[PDB]
Amino acid sequence: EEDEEVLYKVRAKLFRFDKDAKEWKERGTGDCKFLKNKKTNKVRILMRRDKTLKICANHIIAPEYTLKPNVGSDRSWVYACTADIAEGEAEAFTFAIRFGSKENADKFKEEFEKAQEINKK
Amino acid sequence: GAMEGILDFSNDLDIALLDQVVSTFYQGSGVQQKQAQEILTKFQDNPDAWQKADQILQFSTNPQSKFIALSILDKLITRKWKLLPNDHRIGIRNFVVGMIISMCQDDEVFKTQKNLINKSDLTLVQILKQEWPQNWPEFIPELIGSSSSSVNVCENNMIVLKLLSEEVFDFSAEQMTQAKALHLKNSMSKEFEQIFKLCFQVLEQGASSSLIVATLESLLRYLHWIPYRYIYETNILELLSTKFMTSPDTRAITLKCLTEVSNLKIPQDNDLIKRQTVLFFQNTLQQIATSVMPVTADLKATYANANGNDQSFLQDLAMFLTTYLARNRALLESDESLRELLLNAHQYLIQLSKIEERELFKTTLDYWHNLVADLFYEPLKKHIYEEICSQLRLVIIENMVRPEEVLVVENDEGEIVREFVKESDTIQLYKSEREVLVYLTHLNVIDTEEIMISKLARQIDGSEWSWHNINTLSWAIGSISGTMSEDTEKRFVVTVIKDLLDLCVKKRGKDNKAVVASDIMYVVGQYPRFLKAHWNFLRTVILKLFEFMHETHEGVQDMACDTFIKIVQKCKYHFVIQQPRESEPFIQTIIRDIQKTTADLQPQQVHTFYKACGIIISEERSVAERNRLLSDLMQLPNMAWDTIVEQSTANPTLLLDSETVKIIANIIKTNVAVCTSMGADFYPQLGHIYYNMLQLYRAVSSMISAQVAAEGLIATKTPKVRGLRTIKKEILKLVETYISKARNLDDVVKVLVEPLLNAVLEDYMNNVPDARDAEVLNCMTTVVEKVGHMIPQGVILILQSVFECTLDMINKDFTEYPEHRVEFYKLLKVINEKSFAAFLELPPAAFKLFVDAICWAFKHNNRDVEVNGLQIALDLVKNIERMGNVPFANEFHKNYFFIFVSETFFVLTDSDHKSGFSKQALLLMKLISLVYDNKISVPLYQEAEVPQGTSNQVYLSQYLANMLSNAFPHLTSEQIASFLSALTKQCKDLVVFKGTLRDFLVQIKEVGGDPTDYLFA
Amino acid sequence: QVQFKLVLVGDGGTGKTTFVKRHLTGEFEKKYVATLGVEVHPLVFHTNRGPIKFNVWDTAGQEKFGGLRDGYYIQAQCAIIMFDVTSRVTYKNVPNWHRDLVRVCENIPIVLCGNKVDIKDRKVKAKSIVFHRKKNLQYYDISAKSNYNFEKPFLWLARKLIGDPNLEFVAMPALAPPEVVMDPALAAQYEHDLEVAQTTALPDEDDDL
Ligand SMILES: *[C@H](CC(=O)O)[C@H](C)[C@@H](O)/C=C/C(=C\[C@H](C)C/C=C/C(C)=C/[C@@H](C)C(=O)[C@@H](C)[C@H](O)[C@@H](C)C/C(C)=C/C(=O)O)CC
Ligand SMILES: Nc1nc2c(ncn2[C@@H]2O[C@H](COP(=O)(O)OP(=O)(O)NP(=O)(O)O)[C@@H](O)[C@H]2O)c(=O)[nH]1
Ligand SMILES: [Cl-]
Ligand SMILES: [Cl-]
Ligand SMILES: [Cl-]
Ligand SMILES: [Cl-]
Ligand SMILES: [Mg+2]
Repeated sequence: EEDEEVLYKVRAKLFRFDKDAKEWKERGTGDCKFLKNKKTNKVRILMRRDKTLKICANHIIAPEYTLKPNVGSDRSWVYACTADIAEGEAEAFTFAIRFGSKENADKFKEEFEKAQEINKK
Repeated sequence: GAMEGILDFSNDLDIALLDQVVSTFYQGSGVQQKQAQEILTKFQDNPDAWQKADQILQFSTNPQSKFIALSILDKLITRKWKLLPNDHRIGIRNFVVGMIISMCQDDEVFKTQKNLINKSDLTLVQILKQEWPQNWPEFIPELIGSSSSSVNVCENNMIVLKLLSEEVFDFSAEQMTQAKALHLKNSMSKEFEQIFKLCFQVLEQGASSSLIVATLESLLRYLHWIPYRYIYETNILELLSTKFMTSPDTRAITLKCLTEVSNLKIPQDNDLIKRQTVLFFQNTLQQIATSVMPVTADLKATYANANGNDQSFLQDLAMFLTTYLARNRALLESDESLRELLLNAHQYLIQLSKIEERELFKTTLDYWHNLVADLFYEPLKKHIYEEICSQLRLVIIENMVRPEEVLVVENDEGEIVREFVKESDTIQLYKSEREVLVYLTHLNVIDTEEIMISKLARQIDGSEWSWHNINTLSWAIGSISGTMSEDTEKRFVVTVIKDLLDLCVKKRGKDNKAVVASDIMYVVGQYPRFLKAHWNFLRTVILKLFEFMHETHEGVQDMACDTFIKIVQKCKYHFVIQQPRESEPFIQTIIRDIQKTTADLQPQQVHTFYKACGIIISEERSVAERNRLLSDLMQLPNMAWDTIVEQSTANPTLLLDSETVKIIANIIKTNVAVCTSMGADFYPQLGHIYYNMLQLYRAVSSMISAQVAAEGLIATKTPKVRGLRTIKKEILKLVETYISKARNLDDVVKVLVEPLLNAVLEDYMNNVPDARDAEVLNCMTTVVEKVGHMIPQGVILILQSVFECTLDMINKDFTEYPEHRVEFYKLLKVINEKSFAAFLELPPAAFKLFVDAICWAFKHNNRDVEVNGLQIALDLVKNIERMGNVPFANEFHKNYFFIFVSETFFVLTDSDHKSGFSKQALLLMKLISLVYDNKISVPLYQEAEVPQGTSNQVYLSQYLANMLSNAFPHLTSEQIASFLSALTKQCKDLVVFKGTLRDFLVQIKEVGGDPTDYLFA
Repeated sequence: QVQFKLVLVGDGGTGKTTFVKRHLTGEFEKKYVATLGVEVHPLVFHTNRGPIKFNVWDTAGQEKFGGLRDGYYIQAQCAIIMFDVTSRVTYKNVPNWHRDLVRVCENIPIVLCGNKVDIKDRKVKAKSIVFHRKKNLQYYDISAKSNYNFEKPFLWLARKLIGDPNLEFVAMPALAPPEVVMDPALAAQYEHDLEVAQTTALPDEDDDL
């Protein structure tokens, strides 16, 4: 993360959908950062768990992604990610990310979409 | 697969295969490891697997295989030993003894297979518990004799003896009957003279050895129970406190032994014995000082370095010094020649108290509490410790943990922010630290003030300035409130506040300002006596807190709200009166500007603010004036409410706005907050909103139902429906809160109850399970608790509406609808207490469900439910007994007496409800005593089942013997008869009755329990 | 590599498996499914002294599901003893677990953990928890649910095992993630998968995060 600019940082709880069960499972709580690589100009989400500092999200903010609401929340987004490497080899997930307030959630979407435009350049 | 071969007992056991399965489990990974685990458990659990143990021990090349063989034998010995033919018992004893001898006589095996030899030793001890001394009388003499033939065997014998002592004295209470425990304790006691002789000889003849260490480990266990003469009438104390403190390998265990020596029961008025107690302490401290470290050593640094066993040693030293001194420091306080020893031991404790290790600090702090609490009372003692206490003041003042009130903390990036969560695990630590510092302040108020005031001078002039240093000092200053006289305190507090304000002027930037603000808020909130005597100051503090309610720093803002209510809780009188030179009581000033003051607060903070105002208003005892203040306080929520009631009555659709739902919730929450502090005084405000609030409850209930109908059960998860249910929950909370505090119960019944029941009961009954609020049950519990005796028909209505439908939600498993489960049994409990007649009015089928529900509660492992179930059962039995010889009571006993007896026995004996033992025993004793005292007026048996004249006593014994015979078929008839005879005889003596139950619970876990155990007395 | 066998013991229902799962995946399992014998999971932490791997043997606390019992402890290099601060019997049993453990593992670092401190009605008072003192166990209040002190048992054990009192957890290096597109053929099933995810409510919507 030495070669990266922090465009945005927000406290968040990340979930992944377990389709075999039929439930959301927490993956981590901590600072979710949008990081722009200064050499390549590509923007990624990188999120680490509090205390252990383990990566729970590491993926490019792909222009193809779309943030959708969850039925139970006015302060969360759900989206399909096709290449997250937090746990090792690239893997597809359906993520949900929840924030401390609706205001933070709405700011995340705005920043997410700005980052998508950067990645289109 | 191939590994499963060992499970086929129709073929010879392939020991090589077993060793492979075992190796795969312990040393493998993933799927293969998991499969091997499953196979080994199945192998171990085969009731014939013990028959393979000998073969495994002889032919296996895997020590873990042999360990598992021994575990199989352990299970057999502990549960089925007396089921075996006698030759199998002899054979097993012989090959266990022989394996132990064989492994001890081979030096390489003795060195490298400690785990296996220890397991073998424990397995031997299990056999001793069954066989010794009655069928193994020479075990101890032969062990003692064998000790001289081999140093390995001697060492191993010390391990066997340690384990035997543990199993007999330390761990027998749960595992043996009272009678068997006494037998084994008496047996060990009778042969201990010869055991000690061996131990002492070994200790005399060696200095530092694995044999010496094992011997000392055994001694540690003996010290739990042996007579003090073995320690004081031999030379053993000299050896422990000199020789064995010098070598580090024996030092650790010797120190632990000396700690337990300090706990021996010892004659109180024997000068010789006192001299010996002083001498071993003197010797031990001399050895520490010469062989380990001098009194000046930096133990904080040593501990932090964490070399070898230093942390454990310093822990054990703290335990030794605190244990000994708490009991014996008086022995060292009067003789001038012992003063240096006394003060040196305490100086080591001072050094230990500087170590950074919270759990060790709690241990030393407990000691300091013991000391300072004694010095506070005992004439002529505090002067002895004046230098120790002065050092301790510095230690505590420098290591004060953050109080729960201080809501700011430094993050990893060096910024001062609001805490993420409460530091719950330092609550007790802070209280303990405060306790000690308060005593220390009392012991020398001049020293304490001088230390604090000079430390503050060093913060101001910058020499010692740091957040850490100003914080710990400020926390210390706040923590000693109450120690000084009002007059002395007045001067102290003035000096402190002037200096904190000076410090603030000098320190710039939001981080610095947040730290110093937090410290000033903490201190001022801790000195309400000062605030009460200084109105201009108090007024100015409050105005400053209002300024902080507009802080962008959320930690300072939140702390200002908490500090406001903390001050108001203690100083409220001064806000309600008109102070000299003020134009109005300050409560008027607060209320008039409440919109501006609270504009930047979050809703819950606004509610706290209103709650504080309520505290002040309840100081006004003139009713007209108090009601006027309440009306003034509630002006803004009432005006918002009035406009919403106008709109919502016009349009049920306008309530569908999420913004409006949030507004309503916050209005009701504001009412809850004020009602919480005003209680009975809140009634006029409740009356203003009551009828429209219940109409709103109905309207919101209709919206919730419509949404579930249109969208499915998933609607209950949506923000909109959760918001609507919040309105219902807060309305219920408001009514519960008021009724819980109401003083006019006639008005509660005549005005509040009928409309409440009308609004909430049918709605609860007629919603689907997932839309029912457990808060309804909670509200009804309080209604019944406070006015149940006045509303018999209302209580019947409550049961009709909530009983069967709630029971059906919670009677399919123990986990679904956890809040309903808990509130349901609280409700049944209070109805059974306050309005039992409601249960008498139930149709018989519903009364049967009530009994079913009670027994269902028994079977919960959740304590909130289980405890209430057992209490309802006991209360119900009492309620029935109070009715006397009447048809309802007679029918109750005929229908349900044996149901309660059998269900109580079931949870007593299933090993899954151990938490409820005491209350289960109480219930069973009540039931048995009903028959013992002939309080049941009709036969419990149907006629022709037994001869016509047969007593309920005879029938109860017959019923119970048959029940136990069928439920526990491995018990003998005499075990059952003897148990029941004792239990029934003991049904007026709870402690003895419980002992008999515990003995039964032991015997059911094994075969061949002695029926004479139930004669224990 | 640098890997240590850790055995986790304590009464049934105390939160042993939930605690491990939290560390393994980040999740909080609300259901109580009793462990059968033992479950073994590797668990890696990144430290300033390099990675440390714990092979966590999460044992069954229910007597009826105990399996090999003390057989699981053989060659353990460290341990956690768990109880539940809302259940007094679980603290009463701590000396029994400790006894069985140290008979097999005579000189290992052991942390005692009082779990479920998130629950309002605490029953084992802080002042009562003193068993660890004479046995030289570290002690922490923890909650697997709130994550209160959740990292502390592993940090302390790592420090003891590596022999470095200043060891700290450090941020694992974060490799640049790949650029990928969804393949068109899958897009139809992704629509279905996302609909199910969107219409399954997130748990604990009243929590701060
Ligand atoms: C930073 C200030 C800065 O930047 O300069 C800090 C964090 C402040 O913002 C916070 C201050 C707080 C409380 C103050 C203590 C409130 C001040 C009260 C005050 C000055 C009252 C006056 C009326 C006095 O009474 C003065 C004259 C008197 O000297 C006081 C200080 C001592 C008394 C009462 C002496 C006596 O004999 O009675 C945050 C809560
Ligand atoms: N409130 C709360 N619940 C917890 C916490 N930790 C675990 N639980 C809950 O406690 C229950 C039992 O947890 P589990 O991990 O299965 O316990 P265990 O000690 O592994 N049981 P066993 O020894 O039978 O395998 C689960 O319902 C789980 O959600 C906690 O910190 N707080
Ligand atoms: Cl072994
Ligand atoms: Cl003697
Ligand atoms: Cl007052
Ligand atoms: Cl018999
Ligand atoms: Mg488990």
